[PDB]
Amino acid sequence: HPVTLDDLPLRADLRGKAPYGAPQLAVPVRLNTNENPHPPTRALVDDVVRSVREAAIDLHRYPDRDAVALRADLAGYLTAQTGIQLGVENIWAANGSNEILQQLLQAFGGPGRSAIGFVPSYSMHPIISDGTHTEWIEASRANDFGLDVDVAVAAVVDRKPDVVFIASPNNPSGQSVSLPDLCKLLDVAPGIAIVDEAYGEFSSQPSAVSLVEEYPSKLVVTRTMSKAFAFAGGRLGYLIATPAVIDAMLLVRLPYHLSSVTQAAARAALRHSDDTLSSVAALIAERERVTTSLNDMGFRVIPSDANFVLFGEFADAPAAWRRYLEAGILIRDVGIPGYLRATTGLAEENDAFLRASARIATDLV
Amino acid sequence: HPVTLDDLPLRADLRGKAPYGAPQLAVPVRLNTNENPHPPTRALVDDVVRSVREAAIDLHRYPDRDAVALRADLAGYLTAQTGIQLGVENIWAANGSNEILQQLLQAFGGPGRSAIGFVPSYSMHPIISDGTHTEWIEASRANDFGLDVDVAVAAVVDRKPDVVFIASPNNPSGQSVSLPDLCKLLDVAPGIAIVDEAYGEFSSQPSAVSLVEEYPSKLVVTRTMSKAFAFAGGRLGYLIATPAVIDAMLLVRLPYHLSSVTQAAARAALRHSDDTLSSVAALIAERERVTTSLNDMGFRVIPSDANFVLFGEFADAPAAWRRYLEAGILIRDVGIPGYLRATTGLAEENDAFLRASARIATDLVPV
Repeated sequence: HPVTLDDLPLRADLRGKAPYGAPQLAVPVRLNTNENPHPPTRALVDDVVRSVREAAIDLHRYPDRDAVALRADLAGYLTAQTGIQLGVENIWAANGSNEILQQLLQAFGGPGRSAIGFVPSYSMHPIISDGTHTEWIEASRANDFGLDVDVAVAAVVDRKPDVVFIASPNNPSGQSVSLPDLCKLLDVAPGIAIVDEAYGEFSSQPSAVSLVEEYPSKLVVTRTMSKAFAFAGGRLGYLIATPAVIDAMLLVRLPYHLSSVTQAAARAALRHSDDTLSSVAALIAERERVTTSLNDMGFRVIPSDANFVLFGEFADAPAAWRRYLEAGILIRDVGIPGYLRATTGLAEENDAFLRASARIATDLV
Repeated sequence: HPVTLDDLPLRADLRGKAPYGAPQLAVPVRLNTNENPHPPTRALVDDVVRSVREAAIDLHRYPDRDAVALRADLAGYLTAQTGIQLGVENIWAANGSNEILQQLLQAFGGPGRSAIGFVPSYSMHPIISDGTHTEWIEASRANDFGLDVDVAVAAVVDRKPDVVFIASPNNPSGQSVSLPDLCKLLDVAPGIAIVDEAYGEFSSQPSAVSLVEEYPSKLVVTRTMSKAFAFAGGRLGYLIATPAVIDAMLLVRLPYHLSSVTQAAARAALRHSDDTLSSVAALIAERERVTTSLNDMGFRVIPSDANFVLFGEFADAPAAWRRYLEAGILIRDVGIPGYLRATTGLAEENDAFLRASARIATDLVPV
């Protein structure tokens, strides 16, 4: 009596689904991922293998427990990428985005404290299990899956919370939240407000760090290397804020810190940020291309500020997904009636995606 | 900068008695955090560098979809480790411990479902992006800070949760859950039990993967390379269950999630398992020495199964933590009233901890 899916307490949502198991995807094109195609320069790779090679043995027991150089390096890069003059005393680093979110919640959240988060429809919000009372309002516009800034503010003045969560740009549509609008919230926020600029590097739009100096006792901006720095970024997490906040972090320092090698890898990655910015510049342009291109083909495309685009108005989206698959393109069914999510990629890939889009569009009534 | 800590709405809770500038924790011996202190090998390093170098430039194209290479290796590594026969069809890997816990939750939890976990669990209440409502419960024997199985089964029947997390070896104490005890719990699970054996490579008590093929529709156990592998393992998590659940993972996974670079790096480190195992053996060796040595000095030590020892019993834990630091020894106050967690380190570091223990000993609760 060997055991199968029917015996497992699966989520109902997933019953009857044939698992597309085996490596059943010769698919030249994968645009369902969440990071970055652009391969790494032989130059950047040599830096990594040098750097890592050097630290691995000798500095194994001697990591910079305070991630100073890395933090300065990040600060460096940020000041370039955003234009806001940043320094080591504004940056704080951790293993992942979850860790830095964890640290913040120990400084400003926890038992007795309360937070509220805003999520457009179909988003996936973090689950916070330390004593902090969190509530998640879904407040999108029945329109574009963007954040209904109006209810958001009203929700803040009413719930008067210790911490506020926003994503910008956010899932699922890749909408940014306009600076004016941030301010509107920051104005009514009584405590901390954390803005997740996970995708910030792809946004054609002033970064939220530009408002730090204006709201330094309130705003903290999260961010991550996982998106822009495929190679060597170690899926790292950092924050930008007033030097004082950084200080707050140092006093709730986690039971783990950043590997000596881990740190070096990340630094090497930053050392070649010129490319992994000019190639991000490459992406945005392409993303915009796919965008206009798709509309011209008759698709409804949700105008995005991320490494991806939400599109369609397909009657049977999951079938469309199968169709893309059967045509060599791997995009993402993200469980939204009528829409699929296609990551932006290399021009040669995007073209293929667009082509497949036409085949498919044509083959429908 | 006109703005300082008094302006920020910190929780009053920690407002005072802080900070603790890291220059004050600049101490020569730091048995404070939970990673392997044994550096990697050049043999290992040069090989992982090469594996990576190669996978980075050309092979960036076609990363193994189902990481079948990697899963094969992992299973090979684990059967050998545990004696229970294991194949690629029982294994599923992913970028970290969050990602496995995430997929597991996408499959068996999510919106509308519940999960319940335990204290003692980790020092950290994990944050994950699932939509699966989790609740943690007091279930530690005051006896020795392990897990109060009877409190736990009592909760798992009352709360009837979809998923049950179980740390084993669990944290503060570092003690595993007796295979019989897991059973008592698995009998009472409605849905799934995940058993987290991150620290398992250090446990003398046998692995829970013994119960998979005897509780196939209930049990999933997870591990990691982050504790045992000095290096290339870094963050990377796998799990072990009846093939049926691996099939389920295939269903919920973001198709090409495990890069050929991260895959190549891990595969290498698995090729040097003998190196890293011999050094895990060293750690256990050392942990035992410390443990007996502490007992001899009259410390109550909680018999550990991980890579640290929780030990007491001080008249005042934070006060003695401070004593240790003064002697140049940094260990962790896990917040327990009489005890302290001291990570097991290199021999020299361990000696220094003991020498310090010797003086500070004049400091435990009498009789």
